[PDB]
Amino acid sequence: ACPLEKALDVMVSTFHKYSGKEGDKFKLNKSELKELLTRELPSFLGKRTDEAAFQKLMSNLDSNRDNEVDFQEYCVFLSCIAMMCNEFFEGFPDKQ
Amino acid sequence: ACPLEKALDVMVSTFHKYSGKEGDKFKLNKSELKELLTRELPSFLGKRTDEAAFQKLMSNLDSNRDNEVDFQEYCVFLSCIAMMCNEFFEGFPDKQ
Ligand SMILES: [Ca+2]
Ligand SMILES: [Ca+2]
Ligand SMILES: [Ca+2]
Ligand SMILES: [Ca+2]
Repeated sequence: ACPLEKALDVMVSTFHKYSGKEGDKFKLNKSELKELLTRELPSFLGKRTDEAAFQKLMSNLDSNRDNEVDFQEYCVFLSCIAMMCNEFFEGFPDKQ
Repeated sequence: ACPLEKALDVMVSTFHKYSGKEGDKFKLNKSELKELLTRELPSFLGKRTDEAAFQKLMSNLDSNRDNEVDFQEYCVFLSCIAMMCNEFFEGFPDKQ
């Protein structure tokens, strides 16, 4: 098996699972971003599912300032999450 | 247990599976990158497993010019792969 190839497949399909619900089918608007985070990455925002948190996230992800998250911005986001997971790979911050 | 979260875990674990083999345990050298690409992402390089292909790949990934690929650089690489896969999601080039 090639788990990494299957992982990349899931990263692509999961974006479209939500991005195609409304409007531009290649970008996540606020509504679609909320659904994606809540259903697919619940560990990221955890308890922070209020509007202030979602607007902060949209602002952080939306690098080109078009009010939506496109595939490239979404991969930067996932890469950020992966970098944070990577810090705890040993079950403690091996760094110090 | 959410599939996207599992995908991120695979991204993380697969880097360490190879980066820890030689030298700096947190970066991929040429030999480690070859094994990773070959065993885990064989569809990427396809038939281009020659020395010239690997040198070009290493210089493309190693954006800080330290001769190895760190986890951040590896996430940029995986993101590039996903972006390329994503271009074909509709079954035709949906672009301009
Ligand atoms: Ca949309
Ligand atoms: Ca945007
Ligand atoms: Ca190494
Ligand atoms: Ca480097």
